[PDB]
Amino acid sequence: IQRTPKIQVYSRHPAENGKSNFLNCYVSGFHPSDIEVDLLKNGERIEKVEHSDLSFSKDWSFYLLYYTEFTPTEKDEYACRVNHVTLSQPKIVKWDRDM
Amino acid sequence: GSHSMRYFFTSVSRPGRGEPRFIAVGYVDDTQFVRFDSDAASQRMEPRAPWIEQEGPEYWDGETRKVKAHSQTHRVDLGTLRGYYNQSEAGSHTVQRMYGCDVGSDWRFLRGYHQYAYDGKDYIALKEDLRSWTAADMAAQTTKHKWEAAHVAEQLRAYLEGTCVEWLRRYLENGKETLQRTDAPKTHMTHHAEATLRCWALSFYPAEITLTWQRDGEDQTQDTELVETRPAGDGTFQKWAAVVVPSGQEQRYTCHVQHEGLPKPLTLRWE
Amino acid sequence: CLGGLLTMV
Ligand SMILES: [Cl-]
Repeated sequence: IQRTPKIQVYSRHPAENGKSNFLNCYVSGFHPSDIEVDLLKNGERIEKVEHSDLSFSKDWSFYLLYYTEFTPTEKDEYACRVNHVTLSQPKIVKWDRDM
Repeated sequence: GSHSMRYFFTSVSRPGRGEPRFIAVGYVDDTQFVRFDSDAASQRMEPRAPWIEQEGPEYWDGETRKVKAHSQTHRVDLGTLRGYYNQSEAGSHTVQRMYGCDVGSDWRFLRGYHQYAYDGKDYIALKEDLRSWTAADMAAQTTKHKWEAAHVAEQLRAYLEGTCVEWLRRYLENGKETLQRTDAPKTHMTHHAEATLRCWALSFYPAEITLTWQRDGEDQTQDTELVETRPAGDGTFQKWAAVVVPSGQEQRYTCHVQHEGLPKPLTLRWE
Repeated sequence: CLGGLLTMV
């Protein structure tokens, strides 16, 4: 009765070094709705993170957007860290602007 | 274009840790416009779109009264279902309800729906005729008979065909700039060394889109990696499709983008 | 606008 989250980490707008933007982590297709999502800057949890109101798809599975304002640079790394009952350990998905 | 108004209710039990957390959100098409969270301090239905802020105090007071009562009934449902399924009182469980109406390009009623799920699985659903119910199992047959005897379908049908259509049309008018808009996708391609070709569509609205890859004009359906359409956070959507290509054979591949906002479908090539 | 009808399974 459990469904594992799909995870996508990405910016709202094409990334340009030194220009403000938003870093997104979109989790979808999961059940139950209980989920832990953190945005990381160079391996450390970002404090001011917001998220959308819980909603769900035609198949009843849930989706949520977590987001934070950020200014990308050449060397700072960003990631989304997700824990859920379907996971043995937290899954970390690194932001890849060149994807 | 066709349009929809939909509400999504989620309630999750947490025995020992107080009453269940109830969340409701309303959408017109792919645009969220209201929300309620039982844990939040306001204890009120709240606006999530610019065009709903127009609504006066009577609207927010009425929606708040109704949403709170809905939160109470789904709390009772969680107890009822735990009982129907002889489940423990200690476990956390979920109920979900979704309902709404669709109008055609003429803005007249097209269809209505009202569906319920327990622990993420179909429980009971109103049929398209808006007169009969589909029960998933034995437990749901009890609810089905209960709602038939109480003539729930007839009362819901009056909402789905009348009130739901009335307010959907009102919202479409009031939120014309947001709701009756089409943002054509902004597209590009990336190449990663066999090689990966990835076709991108950004900043589009509504969310419905088709991304396809073709090799020498043949659909590569079984070989295309397609991600779930995702929100940009600014009211638009993004999506990509990728194919693993024999190194040196990129010229044979074309990406095709179909979206309501495009005067004509787009073709992308790795050049 | 929300449905105003209260129902319980
Ligand atoms: Cl921005």
